[PDB]
Amino acid sequence: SVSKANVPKIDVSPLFGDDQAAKMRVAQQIDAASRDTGFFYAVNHGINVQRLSQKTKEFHMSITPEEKWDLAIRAYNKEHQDQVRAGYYLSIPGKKAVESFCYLNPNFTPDHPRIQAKTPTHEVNVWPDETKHPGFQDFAEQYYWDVFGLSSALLKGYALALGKEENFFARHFKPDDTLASVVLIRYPYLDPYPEAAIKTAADGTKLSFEWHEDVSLITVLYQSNVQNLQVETAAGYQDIEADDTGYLINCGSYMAHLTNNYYKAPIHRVKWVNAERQSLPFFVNLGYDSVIDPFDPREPNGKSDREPLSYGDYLQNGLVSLINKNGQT
Ligand SMILES: N[C@@H](CCCC(=O)N[C@@H](CS)C(=O)NCC(=O)O)C(=O)O
Ligand SMILES: [Fe+2]
Repeated sequence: SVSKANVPKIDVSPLFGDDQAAKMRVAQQIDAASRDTGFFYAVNHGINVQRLSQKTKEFHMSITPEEKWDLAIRAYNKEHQDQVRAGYYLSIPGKKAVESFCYLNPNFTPDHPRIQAKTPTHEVNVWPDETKHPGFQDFAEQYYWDVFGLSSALLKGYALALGKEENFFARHFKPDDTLASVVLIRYPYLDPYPEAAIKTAADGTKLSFEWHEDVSLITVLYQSNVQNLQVETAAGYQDIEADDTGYLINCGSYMAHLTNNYYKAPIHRVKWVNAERQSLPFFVNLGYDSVIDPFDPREPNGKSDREPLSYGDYLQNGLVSLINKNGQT
């Protein structure tokens, strides 16, 4: 009785090459998906996702409680005042099932100018001990650059789809400064599954995480093959089918702002499923000072009555609001 959502599979391959015509055909597909339910799967993206889930499972399953406190964000561990974003997000057995590990740009090192200035939302990543987790940091840092690569190609597709030159977004999405992050989220199988860890939607649907719009320009998501996501449409909440060979793509509210809502940030929520699974989002965030002037591809002159908003401001307020609305993850 819940209908299936329209989530097209788009071969994003041409976005890596120089066939400008082929790129326009991919852009049209992005345009259609963005104006409809606001989700699509990127296929032929070139990333080894099987290796990704394997390396990630090895980490989630071998990290100990000790290590988690030692890596924990400030919300779980008051000693770690600089860890607002990056580090470990603990489960609370009996109360909160989900747990995760977030890391930012590998280039945010101690000598980075934004780290030196202590600019909000910039942090140096924390990692487990190499001997307990051999290869993990290097795997994870490589993965950041692989998915960064996929996201630049996708940003060229969205730029072309909106009537712009292909670097419109991508020129603000740079290795030395992107606020992009990876979150390795573990959703556990639990028996018994704690009721306090299950939320209930107004329509009676059991959830693991409530309705929201994403805090990003776009979101580039790998998940396990366990159906869980629902997107709200004019026909109501519809199920997004799982596909663990592709990346699920959608826009965040930053894109909605820029396009004066021509590409909406789709409202979605995460159904409660009692299954051991992974949700591995890459939040495509720009630079702290990145400002794109808002426009409207539905108006003849392209003008919008929205004001410019720097990415850093959007991100910092956005992530705080998401915590307040939907709880500390
Ligand atoms: N710490 C991250 C941002 C994490 C944002 C977040 O909490 N996303 C929610 C909604 S997209 C989540 O993904 N909830 C669950 C789920 O399965 O999606 C980094 O600093 O940028
Ligand atoms: Fe989301």
